[PDB]
Amino acid sequence: DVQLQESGPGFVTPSQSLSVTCSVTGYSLTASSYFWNWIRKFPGNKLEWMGYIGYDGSVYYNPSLKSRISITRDTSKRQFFLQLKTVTNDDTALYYCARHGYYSSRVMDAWGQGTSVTVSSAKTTAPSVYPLAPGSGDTTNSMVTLGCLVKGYFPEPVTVTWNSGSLSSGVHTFPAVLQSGLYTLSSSVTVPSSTWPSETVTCNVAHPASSTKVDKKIVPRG
Amino acid sequence: DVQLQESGPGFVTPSQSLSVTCSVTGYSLTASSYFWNWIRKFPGNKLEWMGYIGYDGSVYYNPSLKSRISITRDTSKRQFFLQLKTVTNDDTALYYCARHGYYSSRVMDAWGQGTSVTVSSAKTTAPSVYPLAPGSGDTTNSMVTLGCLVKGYFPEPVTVTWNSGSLSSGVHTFPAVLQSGLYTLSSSVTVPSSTWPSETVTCNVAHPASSTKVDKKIVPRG
Amino acid sequence: QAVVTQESALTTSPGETVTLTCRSSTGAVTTSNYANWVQEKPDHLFTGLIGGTNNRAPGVPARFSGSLIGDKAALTITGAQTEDEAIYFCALWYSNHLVFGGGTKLTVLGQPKSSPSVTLFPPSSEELETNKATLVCTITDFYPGVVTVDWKVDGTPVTQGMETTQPSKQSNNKYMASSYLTLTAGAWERHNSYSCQVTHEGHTVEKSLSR
Amino acid sequence: QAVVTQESALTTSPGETVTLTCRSSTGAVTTSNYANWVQEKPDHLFTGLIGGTNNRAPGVPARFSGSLIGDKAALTITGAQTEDEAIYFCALWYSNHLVFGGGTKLTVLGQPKSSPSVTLFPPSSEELETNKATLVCTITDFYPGVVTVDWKVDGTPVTQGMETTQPSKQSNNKYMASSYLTLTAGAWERHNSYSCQVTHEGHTVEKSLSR
Amino acid sequence: VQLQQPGAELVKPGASVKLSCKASGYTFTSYWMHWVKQRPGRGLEWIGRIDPNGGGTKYNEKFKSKATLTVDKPSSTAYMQLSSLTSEDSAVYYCARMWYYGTYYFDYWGQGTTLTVSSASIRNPQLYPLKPCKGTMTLGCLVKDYFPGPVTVTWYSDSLNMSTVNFPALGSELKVTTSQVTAKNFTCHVTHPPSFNESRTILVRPVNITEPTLELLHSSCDPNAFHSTIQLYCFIYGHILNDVSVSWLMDDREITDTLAQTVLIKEEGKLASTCSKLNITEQQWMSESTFTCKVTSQGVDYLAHTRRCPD
Amino acid sequence: VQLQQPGAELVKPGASVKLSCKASGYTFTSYWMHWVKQRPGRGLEWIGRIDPNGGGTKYNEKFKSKATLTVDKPSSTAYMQLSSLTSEDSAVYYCARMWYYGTYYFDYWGQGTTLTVSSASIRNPQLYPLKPCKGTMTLGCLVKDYFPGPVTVTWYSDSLNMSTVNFPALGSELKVTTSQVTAKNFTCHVTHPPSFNESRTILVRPVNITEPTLELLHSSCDPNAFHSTIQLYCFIYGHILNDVSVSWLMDDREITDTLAQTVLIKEEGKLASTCSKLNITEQQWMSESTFTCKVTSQGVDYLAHTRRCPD
Amino acid sequence: DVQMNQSPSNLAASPGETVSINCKASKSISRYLAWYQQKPGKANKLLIFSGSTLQSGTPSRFSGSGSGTDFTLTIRNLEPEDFGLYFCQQHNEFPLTFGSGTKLEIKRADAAPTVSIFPPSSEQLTSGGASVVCFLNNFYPKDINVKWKIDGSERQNGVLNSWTDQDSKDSTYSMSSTLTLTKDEYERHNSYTCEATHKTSTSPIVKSFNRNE
Amino acid sequence: DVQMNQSPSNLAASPGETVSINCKASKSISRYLAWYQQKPGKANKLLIFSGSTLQSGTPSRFSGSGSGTDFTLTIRNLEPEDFGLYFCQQHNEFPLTFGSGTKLEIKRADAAPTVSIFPPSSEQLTSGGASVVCFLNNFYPKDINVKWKIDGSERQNGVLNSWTDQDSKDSTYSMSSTLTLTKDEYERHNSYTCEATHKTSTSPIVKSFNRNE
Ligand SMILES: *[C@@H]1O[C@H](CO)[C@@H](O[C@@H]2O[C@H](CO)[C@@H](O)[C@H](O)[C@H]2NC(C)=O)[C@H](O)[C@H]1NC(C)=O
Ligand SMILES: *[C@@H]1O[C@H](CO)[C@@H](O[C@@H]2O[C@H](CO)[C@@H](O)[C@H](O)[C@H]2NC(C)=O)[C@H](O)[C@H]1NC(C)=O
Ligand SMILES: CCCCCCCCO[C@@H]1O[C@H](CO)[C@@H](O)[C@H](O)[C@H]1O
Ligand SMILES: CCCCCCCCO[C@@H]1O[C@H](CO)[C@@H](O)[C@H](O)[C@H]1O
Repeated sequence: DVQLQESGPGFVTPSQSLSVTCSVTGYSLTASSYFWNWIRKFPGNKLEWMGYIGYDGSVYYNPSLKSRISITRDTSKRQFFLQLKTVTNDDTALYYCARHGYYSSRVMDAWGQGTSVTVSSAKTTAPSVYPLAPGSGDTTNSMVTLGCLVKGYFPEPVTVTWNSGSLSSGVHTFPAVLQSGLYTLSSSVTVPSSTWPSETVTCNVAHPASSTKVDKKIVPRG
Repeated sequence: DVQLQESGPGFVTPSQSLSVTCSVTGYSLTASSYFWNWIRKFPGNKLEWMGYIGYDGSVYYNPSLKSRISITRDTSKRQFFLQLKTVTNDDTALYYCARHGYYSSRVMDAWGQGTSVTVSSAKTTAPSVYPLAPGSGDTTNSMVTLGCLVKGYFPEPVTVTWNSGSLSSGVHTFPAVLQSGLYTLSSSVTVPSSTWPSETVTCNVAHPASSTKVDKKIVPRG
Repeated sequence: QAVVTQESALTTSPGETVTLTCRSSTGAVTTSNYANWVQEKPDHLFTGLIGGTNNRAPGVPARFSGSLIGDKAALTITGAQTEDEAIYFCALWYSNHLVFGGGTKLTVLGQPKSSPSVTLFPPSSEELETNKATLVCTITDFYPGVVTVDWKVDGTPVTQGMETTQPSKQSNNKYMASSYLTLTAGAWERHNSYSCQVTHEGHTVEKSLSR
Repeated sequence: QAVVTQESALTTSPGETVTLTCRSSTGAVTTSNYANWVQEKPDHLFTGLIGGTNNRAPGVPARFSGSLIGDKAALTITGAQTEDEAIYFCALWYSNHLVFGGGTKLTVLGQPKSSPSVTLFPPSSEELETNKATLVCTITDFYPGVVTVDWKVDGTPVTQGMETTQPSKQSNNKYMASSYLTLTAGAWERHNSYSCQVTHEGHTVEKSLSR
Repeated sequence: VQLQQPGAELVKPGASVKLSCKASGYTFTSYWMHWVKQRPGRGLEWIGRIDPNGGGTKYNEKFKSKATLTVDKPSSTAYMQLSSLTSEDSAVYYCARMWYYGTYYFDYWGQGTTLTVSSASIRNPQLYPLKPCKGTMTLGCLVKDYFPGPVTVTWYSDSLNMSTVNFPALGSELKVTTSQVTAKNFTCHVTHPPSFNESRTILVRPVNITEPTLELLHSSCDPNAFHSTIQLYCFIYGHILNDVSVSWLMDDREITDTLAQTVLIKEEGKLASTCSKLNITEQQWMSESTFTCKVTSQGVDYLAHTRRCPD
Repeated sequence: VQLQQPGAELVKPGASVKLSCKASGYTFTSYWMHWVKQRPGRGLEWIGRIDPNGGGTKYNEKFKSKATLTVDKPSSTAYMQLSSLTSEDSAVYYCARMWYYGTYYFDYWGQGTTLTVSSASIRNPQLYPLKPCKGTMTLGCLVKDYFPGPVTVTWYSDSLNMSTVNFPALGSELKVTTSQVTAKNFTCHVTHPPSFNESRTILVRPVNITEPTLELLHSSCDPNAFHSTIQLYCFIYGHILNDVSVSWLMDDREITDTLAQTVLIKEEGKLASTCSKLNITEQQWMSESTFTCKVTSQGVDYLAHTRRCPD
Repeated sequence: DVQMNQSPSNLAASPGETVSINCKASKSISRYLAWYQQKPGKANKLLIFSGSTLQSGTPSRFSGSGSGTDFTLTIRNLEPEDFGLYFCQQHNEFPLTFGSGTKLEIKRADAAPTVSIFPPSSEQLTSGGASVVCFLNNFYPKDINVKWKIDGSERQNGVLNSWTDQDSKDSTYSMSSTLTLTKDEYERHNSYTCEATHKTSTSPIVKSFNRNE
Repeated sequence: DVQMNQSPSNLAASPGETVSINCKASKSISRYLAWYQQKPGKANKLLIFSGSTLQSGTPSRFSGSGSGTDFTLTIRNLEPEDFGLYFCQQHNEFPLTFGSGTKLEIKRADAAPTVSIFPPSSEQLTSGGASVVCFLNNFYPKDINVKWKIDGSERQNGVLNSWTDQDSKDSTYSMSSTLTLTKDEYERHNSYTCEATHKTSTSPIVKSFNRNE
């Protein structure tokens, strides 16, 4: 058995250096005939094999990335590292480390989960949290969908709960959309329209990159 | 240094088996990467590579000779043997053994002298020896060429001397010509025409295949 | 009484020169004060640097020099190293006693940013034999020395028993800290996934365990 | 006196049966003669085969049998082997003495022709210290047992000291012989190349030396 | 040179404490011994100076009614006794060397003794070993509940390149120590005044795997021979003496028809080196099919792949 | 069973000779001992029969005035003494066993003693060692001039599979013996009656060469790697411990730019095994150039040639 | 480089059915083509390599065929675990290249979306901006269209859409749509409407609000 | 098989001159062609292999060139030891094949043959046959022609010729010619003549005998 785990910076400024680590468990980086690769997926689901370092220390890179990338290793830590110099927005991708060499014909026999890297000329931003309440009156004992708009934050991720997890069911959290240099996300919870006027319906939004934790109570409009 | 020496039967009857031995001196028949070949030259100076046995015991034959030839070896005697089955007159040749494998690209680095093999449906025959004397009178103190005709013998060779080797100089022994199944040869010695009438001029003809030794004195004609 | 005053904090770049001064309330510092300069580094390590007004102690690099400038004593570091980042104390002798200053915090710039190394320890079997539990999240070797810690077990812990220490400077001029999540043994047996997140300069290093 | 008579020579092929007889001048051979059959092979090796008139000796193969046929004693070999080629002697007892026959030469056919193995030895240093020399040409393992020997040093030796032995049968039923060339020590130092030729069935095996 | 001071002391209000400072590695009677007080978050205060050669004691006027200096030549130890102790005296007390002859300068200091003056109750430490939890050697000890304030930690090991980190405490009085290891056993030792509440806890998780080296060689065509036998040689160097298992594959499918010859080359104590030979045909090698020797040892699959050089 | 008789005896005319026949491997007093005469080119003549158990002697009427039979039980030896000896008595005399109880038959015979009766002078043998003369081990001895007639030869060796051939004599009284050997020393011993004219001559030509085994292996492309380092391994097994010299060639031209690594693998007493490693480029191997490791040991050139498999 | 073209990009099926994915190669890759599978929240897993060779753990219901420039992965008797992402990789030569990938989603009964429109909050209008939100929760199939209307006029600028993955419990989809205006522009109008066109209704599901309190 | 065509079959030269021998190949043999040399009474000796590579013992005056299907051996500054037989062997593939060979003879001054005719002996005529012999000793160049004439009529049947190798001492040639008749045919005629045509004389050298005693 072998386990590969990626570890990255999350986000990087253009023209800077990108560095990603792959920690390996179960096997040695010098065990005979194994090769350790860096591969990456672009947002349009295109995979690009970047390169590899071998059990013997040899390296080989995709010619389209030559002079930019460097793959190194620490065998006592059982880690191997990808460095990509002068990153641009076209380097934004999900980076995997893989292992091939169990089979004979250049086939990845182990994969890591992958780490996301956004190359953006943007800084850490805490989100603005707005309430989402209906613009009309509710019929008695109906169902009401309330929500929270988590707007203008960077980077990913953000964690949204409802009443500190008490409202577990009926929750929809949508994938964030990146506009300008900021993310916008919407969360919703469906509760009885009789629960809302007598009890508290609050969304808890946590953005750890800015150490932000905010509570937004959904108050009916007038 | 390596020495290769051939040893054959001299002559063989058609439809019989031909067997030739090559004795090797200086090197082992199992020394690493050496190959021992049989090659043969036909009367018209055409050479034909017959085959080889290797240091490892492997053999390979000319496809034109396959199913007929067999190459074997005795490594304690340091000899290797060629056997050719069902010989015909087209198998009459001068058989060499050779060694290649010192250089890398299939080149004979050692040769033996070669042994002659005549495939002929003929038996051992002692020669008839006739004198060769002029058909006219000689001028006094001139030079006279006398000779001996050694006709109708098989097989080769035959040894012709003059006065038991006393007449060494002025001797011409011509290569035998094979007509029907018999050889014909002529020998000549040039002596002062004053020596012939007062001394003995005799040719000694020796054919060891028939254990024949004859003396023919050249007597003037009348 | 007589008091001694130094600058609160100074900042120098590697290779530059820096001067730290030491003023007396009596008026002017002289050679009779025996202006001493001592260096303090993490883990309560004090090292005497200079005595007299310029008498360098054995084992002290030559880049440290002492002098009297104006009415103050002065310690000059010519060609500062990153190892020189420390707290520098002045000491003046008055008749029958010695008076220290407040100390100057000398920071050396140019040091690169360093992301924290994080280790997450689950509770031992001996603690689980009690009715409580303590997950331990140690953090080392981060620079600058400001860091925040969050925990994740049930999605978004709000209070629980999340506690952290203040950043403390290591001997390599990096910083260390530790975080703790105290829960009950029943709560430990109830939940399975546990994670410690450590945010530094906007980047998060995360460790996790289960069972 | 009483004499015993056998055939001069008989010839059999391997696998066949052959009968050798033994006649007495007294008239008829009986059981009182104790007709003995003995076998002689090369190197003067005698082996008793049969006693009485049919009493096979221990160690003798069963294919040898004895009997009385007509007025003669008889030894029958049923399924002859190539090892049976030998001289067979009969022996009859008369009152106070035993009388042998002349013996029968039994030849076994089917034996393949064998070319001679030839070895040429130069004279030793000890013989060259004298005023003579002897080159030795040994010949073994040839069949049939007729061979001729020539020498070659000066082209065609006529007399010199060429001498040969008569072919002698070996225990393997092949033949052996030896040839000698006696010359003088001065003649040895004068000439360089020496060769012995051995002609058998029209084929010549040749050995040579120098120095 | 080393100035050994106790880690921490504890007294009740109004009592007296005797702090020590043991000398080592220098002439005891050639240096002045100063005592300096530091309260947390504050600067330094000089208390007294003592001359070990004679009886030359000199005190700051502020500490004359509280401090007494003593020197012990046979023990090579300086002493400072504090009387009339209050919470105003809870602080770290350092001893320091000063050179007298020629120039006046400081050099060596002690680590300081943390004196706490309190009448509060005492809570002794709880030592819990921190389980590394597989996925990395990182050991540690958690000192949970303890009190008057101070806690000290040391580590034992069966040698090795070992680093240790002692972390600051919580306001709720919790402490953690950790140890990173570069195959032995480990334990931690904690002291908590008053007296010597020396507790200790052990832990270990060992490993043992030997990684062999694979060399997959190939016998190619002899240019002097018409036919050559193509043979693959799987050399396994430095494996465990009694644990190695070799199988062969062609195009990643296991070979079961052809038999391989696996023999021992060499033995070196508890290690060994072997070679597995496998014959293949010239057609199979020319077909540019792949060939693998899969070596299994201690549950680990090492492999070697080969193929004729294409193009 | 063995009936030992002397090889040959010599007497003068009119004298008397005592021939013997020593028993071995059987009950001496349970068999009859016959004496049979054979002259060269003639048949057999029976002389006498003696019963070793008693004194039962019986003679042919023709030999009664010449022959006397004797039996020696303590020596287990039969004897026949011949008197009134002439040239008519020169012959080979055999002793033979005959079984008496039950059936009457012969079985074991002796080798026979050659008795020569002559007044001629004696010529003792001249032993010359026959030099094999290089080109083949074949040793031999030439017994040149000797005379009354008989000569016997035996051989000594330091064991080994050895065959010997004793050749017939010339009419001029010359003899030759030869020995074929399958690394020791050899000598021949000749006896020539009258008495024991035992002469001896020695000879030897030793050899000593060890032939190592060459394996030229090749590291091919790993199909999982884009670039592979092509390396040639010249294994030399079983060479002389302190005599081996390895050089490398490409297309039969010696390589001097690239350095090879030649190391010792194993030592086994006076033998050893080494390996020479040489790196070549992928282009050089793909170019189908030949590569050779030439190993020189004890003046012998062993070689190994390799090349990528063509087509 | 070898360019791999994978087709189709999306497949919908029920457990027990048979599906097939195809990969074309811009140049001959012999037999060296591999198929990998990724389940939601799991790492990529190699299924087949060298065109038809399965890993030991790959179920027999997965098979591969083809050569040269045409390769096909067939999945028979679909189990619920088989729904996810599949992609091909040529392993004939370096650099190793991949295909676009195919999403195999599980089928379910058609479900109409729950549509809900939300006006901008006072907190956001304080800063000068406004965001009108429209939710379409728990619908199938994924095909759905949204039209923003302000006073009856269609609006296409300032719109962002976000779809969820197929739900792991009820196999439905959810979609959010945010229309961003300035406060000045938002306060120029009265009626705000989002229309949701889906297979489950001939007429679009309409949700509206009036800016008037 | 590869067929090697060697040219020319005969060369004549003096020491110090330069000669060249050529071998064509029926198919490309790359550079693998070897040249071997044989001296009278000596074993074959490898001179050059792989087209241009010399053995360590091959003198520098021997060189080789060519490739594909055309190869040439050049010998400069001929030494007396260089005269003999030369032949080429392709060593590109099995079976190894050879060329016809080239004889390099040494030149000398033109020499007229000593011509001598011999009638049949009484010993041979006793058996019923007859052999008339004609010798041509010590001539150069080798080119020579013999015509048998019986009573002036040319005779071509029953003639056998035998030439010697180039003499190792005087570089000349000798030739024997035997005409075989029956006794009945031999005794039908009177004048027997052999004419020898050689470069050294415009008219042929004529030797005759009369059958009459
Ligand atoms: C591989 O094949 C070779 C033959 O090419 C084998 O070597 C032969 O082994 C036999 C005994 O089985 C010997 O009699 C031969 O002399 C050997 N050949 C040579 C040239 O020495 C070898 O054993 C085979 N090995 C494997 C693992 O299959
Ligand atoms: C042949 O080349 C290899 C490299 O392909 C050499 O091995 C390297 O040797 C150096 C030391 O000189 C090491 O630092 C490398 O780690 C080695 N490479 C690997 C992959 O281990 C080898 O020494 C060369 N051998 C010869 C005889 O030239
Ligand atoms: C038990 C066997 C473990 C072998 C570990 C070898 C790790 C390093 O191995 C080699 O060391 C060289 C040092 O110069 C590096 O240059 C090479 O890249 C590396 O392959
Ligand atoms: C010192 C090393 C000498 C090695 C001599 C090996 C001679 C025989 O070697 C092998 O023996 C086999 C026997 O079955 C034969 O079949 C093989 O043809 C032969 O190569």
